[PDB]
Amino acid sequence: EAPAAVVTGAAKRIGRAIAVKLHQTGYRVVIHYHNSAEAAVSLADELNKERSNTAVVCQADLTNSNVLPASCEEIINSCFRAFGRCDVLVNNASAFYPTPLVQKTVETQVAELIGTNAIAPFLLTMSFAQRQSSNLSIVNLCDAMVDQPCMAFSLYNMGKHALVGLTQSAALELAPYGIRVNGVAPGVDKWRRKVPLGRREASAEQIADAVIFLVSGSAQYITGSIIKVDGGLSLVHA
Amino acid sequence: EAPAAVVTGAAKRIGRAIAVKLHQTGYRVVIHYHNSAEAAVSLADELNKERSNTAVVCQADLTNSNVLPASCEEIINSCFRAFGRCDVLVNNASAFYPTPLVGKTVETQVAELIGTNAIAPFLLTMSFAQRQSNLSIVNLCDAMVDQPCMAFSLYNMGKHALVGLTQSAALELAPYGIRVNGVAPGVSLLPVAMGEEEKDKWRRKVPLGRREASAEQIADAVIFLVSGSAQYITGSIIKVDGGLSLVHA
Amino acid sequence: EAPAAVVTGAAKRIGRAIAVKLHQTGYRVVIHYHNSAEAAVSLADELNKERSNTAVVCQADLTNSNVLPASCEEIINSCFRAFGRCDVLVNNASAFYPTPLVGKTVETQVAELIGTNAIAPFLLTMSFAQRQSNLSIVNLCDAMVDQPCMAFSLYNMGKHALVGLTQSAALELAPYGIRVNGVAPGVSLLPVAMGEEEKDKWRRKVPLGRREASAEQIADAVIFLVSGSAQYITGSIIKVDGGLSLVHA
Amino acid sequence: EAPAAVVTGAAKRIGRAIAVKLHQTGYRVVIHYHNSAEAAVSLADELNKERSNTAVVCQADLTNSNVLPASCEEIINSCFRAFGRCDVLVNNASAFYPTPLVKTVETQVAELIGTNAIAPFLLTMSFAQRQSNLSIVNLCDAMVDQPCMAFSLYNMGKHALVGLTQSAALELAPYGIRVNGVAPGVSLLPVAMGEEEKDKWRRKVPLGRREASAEQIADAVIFLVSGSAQYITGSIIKVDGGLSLVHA
Ligand SMILES: NC(=O)c1ccc[n+]([C@@H]2O[C@H](COP(=O)([O-])OP(=O)(O)OC[C@H]3O[C@@H](n4cnc5c(N)ncnc54)[C@H](OP(=O)(O)O)[C@@H]3O)[C@@H](O)[C@H]2O)c1
Ligand SMILES: NC(=O)c1ccc[n+]([C@@H]2O[C@H](COP(=O)([O-])OP(=O)(O)OC[C@H]3O[C@@H](n4cnc5c(N)ncnc54)[C@H](OP(=O)(O)O)[C@@H]3O)[C@@H](O)[C@H]2O)c1
Ligand SMILES: NC(=O)c1ccc[n+]([C@@H]2O[C@H](COP(=O)([O-])OP(=O)(O)OC[C@H]3O[C@@H](n4cnc5c(N)ncnc54)[C@H](OP(=O)(O)O)[C@@H]3O)[C@@H](O)[C@H]2O)c1
Ligand SMILES: O=c1c(O)c(-c2ccccc2O)oc2cc(O)cc(O)c12
Ligand SMILES: O=c1c(O)c(-c2ccccc2O)oc2cc(O)cc(O)c12
Ligand SMILES: O=c1c(O)c(-c2ccccc2O)oc2cc(O)cc(O)c12
Repeated sequence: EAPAAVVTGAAKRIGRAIAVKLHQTGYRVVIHYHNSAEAAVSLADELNKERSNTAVVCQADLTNSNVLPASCEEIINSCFRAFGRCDVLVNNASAFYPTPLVQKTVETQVAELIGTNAIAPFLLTMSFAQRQSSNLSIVNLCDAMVDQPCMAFSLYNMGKHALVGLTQSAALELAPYGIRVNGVAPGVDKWRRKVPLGRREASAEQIADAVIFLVSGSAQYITGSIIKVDGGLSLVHA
Repeated sequence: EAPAAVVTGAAKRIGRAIAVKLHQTGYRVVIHYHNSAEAAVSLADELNKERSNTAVVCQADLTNSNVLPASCEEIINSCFRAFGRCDVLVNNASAFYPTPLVGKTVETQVAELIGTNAIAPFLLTMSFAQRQSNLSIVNLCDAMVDQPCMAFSLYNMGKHALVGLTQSAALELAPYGIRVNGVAPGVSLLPVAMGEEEKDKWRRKVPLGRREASAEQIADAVIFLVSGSAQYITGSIIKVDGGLSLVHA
Repeated sequence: EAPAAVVTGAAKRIGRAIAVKLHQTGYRVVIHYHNSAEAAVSLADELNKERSNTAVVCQADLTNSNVLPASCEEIINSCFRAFGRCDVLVNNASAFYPTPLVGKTVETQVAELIGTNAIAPFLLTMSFAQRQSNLSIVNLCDAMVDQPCMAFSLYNMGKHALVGLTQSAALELAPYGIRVNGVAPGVSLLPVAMGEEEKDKWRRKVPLGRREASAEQIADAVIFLVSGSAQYITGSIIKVDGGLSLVHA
Repeated sequence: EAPAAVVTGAAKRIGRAIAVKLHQTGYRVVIHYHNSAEAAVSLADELNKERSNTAVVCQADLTNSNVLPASCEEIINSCFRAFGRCDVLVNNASAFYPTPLVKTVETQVAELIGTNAIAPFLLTMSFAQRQSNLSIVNLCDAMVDQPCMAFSLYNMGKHALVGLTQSAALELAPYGIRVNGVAPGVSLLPVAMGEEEKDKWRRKVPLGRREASAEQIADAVIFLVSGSAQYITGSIIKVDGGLSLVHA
């Protein structure tokens, strides 16, 4: 049978491009969404028109709460139910906004910027591992600018740092199960002009290309690695 | 007057050593504690006998919850209430225990490991900054964050997040003259419940002396970062690890 | 026409697997070698049997000296002479041996370890850029550069310098459309001289499979970085280490 | 009785401030210089006025060559001949200039890689072979991962010095020799540089919109060689005002 992948936040932008490329490579896909139901179904419709019953949607709020563990279990379960297997988890969903240190409640901001960006990936990783010839792997969507962060983005940056720690800890702990764990770290008119490879427009498809590599048989010895896909931006001094 | 410092988890071990060395340097100190009330009061008693009215205690749970922002605000408020100023914040308190991927509910583990290690330092940083000389924050990091112990993912995530806070807060608070740095132990004071044979296994890994860091050695790096000799240093994390992090598998 | 690639130290082991995979992908190849003439010519013959006029050899010593720039210029020139273009440079050649701090002279060890691992890649990069589609350079780095082998200081210095070159050249060559990236093996093909018991010692450290990387697995990451699927990737170093660099002492 | 230190490139700027602070802390000092003889001698004379027979100068070119190992051995030897001991080595001397990809190139290699990396390696070898609170401090660069355009050889040399710091920390730890680094961002700016250009760099620094003084860099060196750092080895302390944290 065809392998199957879960992509979180898959309705639009980067998650959509990732789901499309996995599907094109022969994966069946779970398109996770929170609010973007119309877009998720529209994508599933397009993929199913290409190959019948190869795409399903799954609703879950990835905010941290007492029910986040159940929601993450359901995302993984939905893959097994539709397809009988779950070979690939892509932790792509993320919240992004500033949280200034000097002036949503702050604990709501914690729930979104830490919950969605780090805790949901952790819980999804647990559920994925617990439910397990094969080529099993997880890819976490990191941030190339994690060590040169945007001003007043402390909670966002903390969450993306935690995600690096998860990538490394899970790579170590899941290696005995043959589960590889890796990351892809994107960068980004003012910003475009900073990018060394700025002649090329940045695209969601370029991010997806790195995800496709990492889940492929061409990356079977790669675990705990984070691939920057940033056009050189992180190399540029102030 | 004398400057004042908040040290979290200061009743015992590394936090106590930091509080003691800050006090010896001339600081008035808030000794934060959670469960170790007898030890915290005993320490404050010793310090106050040395110089009267220079130490207070402050109890707070630093587990994440909807009241954590108020608890962190209160810790900073206690320093201003006792001493009329708050010059230094040391984020030392930490929960440390395994959370295998394959007692406590997972959401409790998240609240404790991510709350103590990262969210509380964030909220304390917010409160410290908002309440405002040589002002600085020192975060107790971990030199082994990139070579983590097996089955400690939540602990490791929290310490990674603490590196992110150190860097983000250094950037953002620099215009206010608040420096933000870290001290990253490798192996220092081993868990009390750890057997000696297991302690020795870890000691033997350390290139510089085949021994763990003393609490004083960790405190020495904190003292440097808060001192005038570190006035241009912000966003730096000083490993105090005897070379441990350089040793391959 | 078909694009062309220079692979240094391509007669044997990882460089050979890289040359083969680039050839299989459609590249014409310059097989650079130093001492392994029989192996280099044998490889070129095998590749030419597959597609005529798609492989040549080029001999050069990559030890540092006042003639190293001419040797590196010649390697790039050989690709233009054979194929009329040079699209890819893979800096794979390496000297590897201990140089303790406490029968070669020290300046020979410097010339060999720093020359082959760092200076030659720099000069080859200069020549490649000056002679100039999907142009790129791939440097063979080392996943263990921050947890080095005992008594390998010069080797480790050379590999650190190669990280610096990768980043500096990525920055400087980006406006010419030349990407510069690295592939960092952990334990891959072990030294020929090594005993089986010692080889197994190292194999057992690797989390993913308890085995070293095959040459083919290292080559796979090089193939990705030179491909159209990596056109926004520059200044990146991909570890291909089975998790080895994540394992504490 | 009093410990002794070698400081390379100690005649001016950062190395001068390091030599002064070490001397103030109680060290006897070898002031290494290459071209700056008058400044080296003036510093030695000032230090000897403070305490007799506590400073000497030592001339050497630290460019890579067949004679570099002997030169580096002689620098370390000069400390033992003057003071009977050598407790601290500070690798401060540096060549710094652009080397665009697109002086001969091999001269540039010899200068940039020799001063910044090979000379520190050879001095480390000689220091260790000759051997309490022993340590080495290497002057690194906080911007090694966000380098200036067209500075590849300089950047390669400073990356190699990070590798040396870590490899030597590991290998010399059994001998009780600690090996650490101090990594400035922008400190003392080139003397010729216009104030208007200096200001473009100063404005980038989060902490105070100014460059580090030489004394602030020296303060981190003094901490690292002190009894307060006796468990610290293989560590590189940035002294950069937050500069390395600032995105493009
Ligand atoms: N020890 C090492 O080898 C080592 C290695 C790497 C990093 N570090 C870091 O260095 C710092 C000091 O280490 P340590 O071994 O001295 O720390 P520790 O003894 O493990 O913990 C210090 C204090 O943290 C407080 N704490 C724990 N959970 C809390 C909660 N939910 N709310 C409020 N306070 C809480 C406790 O206070 P009460 O006792 O009052 O309840 C405890 O005494 C920590 O940040 C640690 O992560 C230590
Ligand atoms: N193997 C591993 O486990 C491992 C681990 C980390 C990094 N790496 C890196 O990956 C790359 C390939 O590894 P490998 O084990 O296949 O390499 P290797 O066999 O050690 O060396 C590859 C080739 O480099 C050439 N070479 C050595 N000294 C030279 C000189 N002075 N001038 C010109 N060429 C010279 C040799 O060519 P001739 O035979 O023609 O003389 C040799 O065949 C290297 O850069 C290595 O540092 C490998
Ligand atoms: N200044 C900064 O902003 C900055 C930033 C990042 C890193 N750093 C690092 O911090 C350290 C001190 O910086 P600095 O600006 O004070 O250094 P500097 O003035 O550029 O150089 C220090 C000394 O190095 C010596 N030197 C240069 N080439 C030499 C050679 N071939 N042989 C022997 N000695 C040689 C020179 O000695 P003579 O004058 O006697 O010839 C010079 O006075 C350096 O390692 C530098 O790379 C500085
Ligand atoms: O990080 C710790 C740690 O690695 C270790 C550690 C424990 C056993 C063996 C090696 C260790 O580094 O102990 C800790 C104890 C604490 O109270 C708090 C901590 O953060 C640590
Ligand atoms: O870096 C290498 C290495 O660590 C090792 C290595 C050797 C023994 C045990 C573990 C290792 O990673 O082998 C190499 C062999 C080479 O020909 C070239 C190299 O760069 C290495
Ligand atoms: O690294 C340096 C540097 O970045 C700079 C620098 C120069 C201009 C603008 C910004 C800088 O960081 O100056 C140096 C001067 C030296 O004498 C030696 C150095 O290593 C530097």
